[PDB]
Amino acid sequence: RQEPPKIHLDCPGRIPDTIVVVAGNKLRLDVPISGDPAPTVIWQKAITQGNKAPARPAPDAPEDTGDSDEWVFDKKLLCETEGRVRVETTKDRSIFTVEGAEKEDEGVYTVTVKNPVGEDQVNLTVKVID
Repeated sequence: RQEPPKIHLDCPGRIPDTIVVVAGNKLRLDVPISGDPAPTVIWQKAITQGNKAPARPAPDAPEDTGDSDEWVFDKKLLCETEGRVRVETTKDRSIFTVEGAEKEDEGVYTVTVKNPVGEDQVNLTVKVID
């Protein structure tokens, strides 16, 4: 009995989902969203490797090491550490402010907004500068 959730703000409906930091610096990200009063914007991460349905991308065997991820095995439940990353949802929007977004955080992310009326999704681009 509220408003339909959506990745929109007041008109252009364009959430600047872009978290950037200078490698080990205090970064703050603010993005307005729909939903009322407070929706559920979960900040998800994306490594664009190869999953979900099938796909026929371009054959570009890129030589590399392939060791950016790790063996988390179970599900990482401890997200916000004591002083590593702080992600909280404001009263009517999502905020991504982390003071340690290193190369391990760089890559791509997919934030999802949900509520009792509906749900939406979007991609967040990250970039750690030195």
